Amino acid sequence: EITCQENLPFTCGNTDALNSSSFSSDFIFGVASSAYQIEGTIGRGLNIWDGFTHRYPNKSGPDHGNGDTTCDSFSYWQKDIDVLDELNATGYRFSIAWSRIIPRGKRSRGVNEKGIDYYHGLISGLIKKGITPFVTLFHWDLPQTLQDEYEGFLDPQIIDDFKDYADLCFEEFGDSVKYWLTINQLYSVPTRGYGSALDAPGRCSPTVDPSCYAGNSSTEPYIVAHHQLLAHAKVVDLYRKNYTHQGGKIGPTMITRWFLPYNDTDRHSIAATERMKEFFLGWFMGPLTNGTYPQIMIDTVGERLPSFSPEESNLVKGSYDFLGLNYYFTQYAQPSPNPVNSTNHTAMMDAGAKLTYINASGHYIGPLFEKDKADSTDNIYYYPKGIYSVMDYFKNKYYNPLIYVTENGISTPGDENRNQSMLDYTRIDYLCSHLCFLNKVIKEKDVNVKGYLAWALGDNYEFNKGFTVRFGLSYIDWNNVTDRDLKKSGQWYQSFISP
Ligand SMILES: *[C@@H]1O[C@H](CO)[C@@H](O[C@@H]2O[C@H](CO)[C@@H](O[C@@H]3O[C@H](CO[C@H]4O[C@H](CO)[C@@H](O)[C@H](O)[C@@H]4O)[C@@H](O)[C@H](O[C@H]4O[C@H](CO)[C@@H](O)[C@H](O)[C@@H]4O)[C@@H]3O[C@@H]3OC[C@@H](O)[C@H](O)[C@H]3O)[C@H](O)[C@H]2NC(C)=O)[C@H](O[C@@H]2O[C@@H](C)[C@@H](O)[C@@H](O)[C@@H]2O)[C@H]1NC(C)=O
Ligand SMILES: *[C@@H]1O[C@H](CO)[C@@H](O[C@@H]2O[C@H](CO)[C@@H](O[C@@H]3O[C@H](CO)[C@@H](O)[C@H](O)[C@@H]3O[C@@H]3OC[C@@H](O)[C@H](O)[C@H]3O)[C@H](O)[C@H]2NC(C)=O)[C@H](O[C@@H]2O[C@@H](C)[C@@H](O)[C@@H](O)[C@@H]2O)[C@H]1NC(C)=O
Ligand SMILES: *[C@@H]1O[C@H](CO)[C@@H](O[C@@H]2O[C@H](CO)[C@@H](O)[C@H](O)[C@H]2NC(C)=O)[C@H](O)[C@H]1NC(C)=O
Ligand SMILES: *[C@@H]1O[C@H](CO)[C@@H](O[C@@H]2O[C@H](CO)[C@@H](O)[C@H](O)[C@H]2NC(C)=O)[C@H](O)[C@H]1NC(C)=O
Ligand SMILES: O=S(=O)(O)O/N=C(/Cc1ccccc1)S[C@@H]1C[C@H](CO)[C@@H](O)[C@H](O)[C@H]1O
Ligand SMILES: CC(=O)N[C@@H]1[C@@H](O)[C@H](O)[C@@H](CO)O[C@H]1O
Ligand SMILES: *[C@@H]1O[C@H](CO)[C@@H](O)[C@H](O)[C@H]1NC(C)=O
Ligand SMILES: *[C@@H]1O[C@H](CO)[C@@H](O)[C@H](O)[C@H]1NC(C)=O
Ligand SMILES: *[C@@H]1O[C@H](CO)[C@@H](O)[C@H](O)[C@H]1NC(C)=O
Ligand SMILES: *[C@@H]1O[C@H](CO)[C@@H](O)[C@H](O)[C@H]1NC(C)=O
Ligand SMILES: *[C@@H]1O[C@H](CO)[C@@H](O)[C@H](O)[C@H]1NC(C)=O
Ligand SMILES: [Zn+2]
Repeated sequence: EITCQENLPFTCGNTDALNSSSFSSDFIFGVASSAYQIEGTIGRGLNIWDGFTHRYPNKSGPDHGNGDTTCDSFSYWQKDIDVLDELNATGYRFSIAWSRIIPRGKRSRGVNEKGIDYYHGLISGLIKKGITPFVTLFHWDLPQTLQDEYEGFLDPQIIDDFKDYADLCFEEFGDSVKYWLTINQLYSVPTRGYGSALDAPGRCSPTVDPSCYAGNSSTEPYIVAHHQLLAHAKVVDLYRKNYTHQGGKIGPTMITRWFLPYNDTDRHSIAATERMKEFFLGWFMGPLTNGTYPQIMIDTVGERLPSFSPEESNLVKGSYDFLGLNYYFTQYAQPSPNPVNSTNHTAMMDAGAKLTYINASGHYIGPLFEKDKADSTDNIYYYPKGIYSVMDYFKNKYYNPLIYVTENGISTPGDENRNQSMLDYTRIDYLCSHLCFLNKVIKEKDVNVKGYLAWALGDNYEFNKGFTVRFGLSYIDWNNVTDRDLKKSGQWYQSFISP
């Protein structure tokens, strides 16, 4: 019988108690990263994250930091492989920058051979060290030209352009890459990029944020989500029909969260909690497992929710060999009004729920995850059991899928000096507490999880936060980004992997 801790202090950092041997022999352990966050603009075209961070510096981060140079993995990709080698990692998730291999967006306009070579070298180097690549085709960095031509994912033209880009990737790298991720965190771009405008492209309704250049927070998130599903499905169909000879697997990446009732004895809070599961997870998992959106969304969103044609529904349903599940935290849910007529209405309000990290009785869900200096009441707290609950939910609600945890990590303040940043015991606690519960859910619920990739191989540009927070298991000096030194967490993970 496995027992896991939910509150501080944690003792899972002791590799004698918890290590890789606790998992199945073939279980993959590694770290993850994304192109915009680690490469730099050198050698590639411009994408919407370059556009967004430059047009709206205040939105790029409190420090106005962006991905211009960041950790310079373009030049130091070998250093990334060295970190993985040091960790004895068996997996590494990275993304291909669409702007690096097809700077002009549309494949017919030509490809960047040097960009293709960049990834060939990285992939070859990973395989030579016994590291299995998990490659994300689209980690939000859409070529700026496509956003300017037809507003990217807001238009159906994105489907064919994304398909042509994915085809190039399968053609060029598919002989070595056997695990593909289509779109990173399906829920994110529609809501943050077209709803709240916290992320690129930065579209929203005029009254939601006057800085948005255009948009409609009430309708656009649904249009974008719909196109993401169609684009994703078209790519999976292409992969399974034209690249089955490569013997690989492909799937979408879902940002997952668990939800608990703000008040567990209040039917309204309980209902809000179930609505959240449908609006947050079901929005994409419904189409992916059934070819239709959840009924609660159909009823609530009405005319603003696009419909799938029979052909599209068939294309989207079952469009995955596995699911890349990102998990960070859990929230309490309570009812909230949905003012559809208000000029400031957003798609996110449709769930009819308010989210918090503190319940009705004043209980904080778990240890501190992220401290918000602007407002103490806006701090994020984590919940280790959430990963158990999410995995259990996916197995029982979504037809026992093959799962790879594609992201799981925690940040530490950017204000900390080198020594403080290196002594990241809070990261060891976060990672081990989640790994404990992951091992527990695999054994108790028989969830088909076959890999775990911790977020951020090293410190990089963090979307919306610039360099004010660090997520890496390896430290990076911004005055000399060459080195990738394992922090205490990286050293612990090394021991966890090879006890
Ligand atoms: C997994 O996918 C399944 C489909 O492959 C889902 O089942 C479908 O669920 C649909 C509801 O979402 C359901 O469609 C409704 O059918 C009503 C009856 O239509 C028949 O009878 C009519 C007699 O007058 C006739 O005119 C029709 O031609 C049909 O013969 C219909 O009245 C409904 O329309 C109203 O409600 C919808 C909102 O749901 C409005 O959009 C619409 O304007 C109207 O107000 C509705 O029809 C749909 O209307 C919209 C239109 O775009 C669609 O084409 C049209 O179908 C449908 O019958 C079933 N299909 C099957 C095979 O059962 C399943 O949903 C779950 O299970 C169903 C039974 C139901 O309980 C849902 O609430 C559940 O979510 C999906 N499962 C999951 C997990 O999501
Ligand atoms: C988690 O949710 C539950 C269920 O909603 C909360 O319990 C409910 O708390 C209500 C008070 O906010 C209770 O209603 C009140 O009852 C007294 C006594 O009769 C009455 O004088 C009040 O006017 C009020 O009555 C309601 O008024 C509005 C009407 O629409 C409604 O029909 C009336 O009932 C309610 O009885 C109670 N439900 C039950 C079954 O216990 C719960 O609130 C916490 O516990 C209750 C018992 C009370 O001590 C609250 O002060 C306390 O916050 C809530 N838990 C938390 C931590 O918020
Ligand atoms: C976002 O787009 C929606 C849909 O075009 C707008 O909602 C429409 O608003 C008009 C004017 O009040 C109504 O006549 C329609 O019935 C609404 N459509 C539906 C079914 O919601 C909404 O106003 C737009 N929001 C902004 C701020 O531009
Ligand atoms: C807020 O969360 C706390 C912690 O989960 C809940 O307290 C637990 O409630 C159960 C059921 O009554 C008790 O058996 C446990 O002993 C409590 N644990 C603790 C640490 O107190 C509390 O019920 C939640 N509040 C609401 C309204 O949902
Ligand atoms: O559900 S969302 O659409 O908000 O996306 N969820 C994310 C999870 C999350 C939210 C807030 C803080 C930390 C993590 S978005 C989150 C943004 C992080 C900062 O750039 C980034 O490091 C991480 O890879 C990414 O998943
Ligand atoms: C208050 C503040 O400092 N933030 C402003 C914001 O109000 C403004 O809409 C935006 C224009 O792009 O520029 C930001 O710097
Ligand atoms: C790994 O953890 C297990 C408990 O799950 C323990 O029995 C074993 O001794 C540990 N391995 C090492 C080498 O410490
Ligand atoms: C790396 O892991 C393999 C497989 O568990 C093990 O045999 C090997 O000794 C490890 N190498 C190091 C130096 O940790
Ligand atoms: C597979 O490739 C062929 C040759 O380019 C193409 O004709 C066919 O449409 C492709 N199948 C798809 C789009 O899945
Ligand atoms: C506009 O939206 C904001 C954010 O949800 C909300 O706080 C405010 O009350 C709304 N104003 C109106 C029109 O009620
Ligand atoms: C930058 O760091 C590298 C690796 O530690 C080192 O070799 C080089 O001398 C440093 N350059 C500077 C800033 O002096
Ligand atoms: Zn710049």
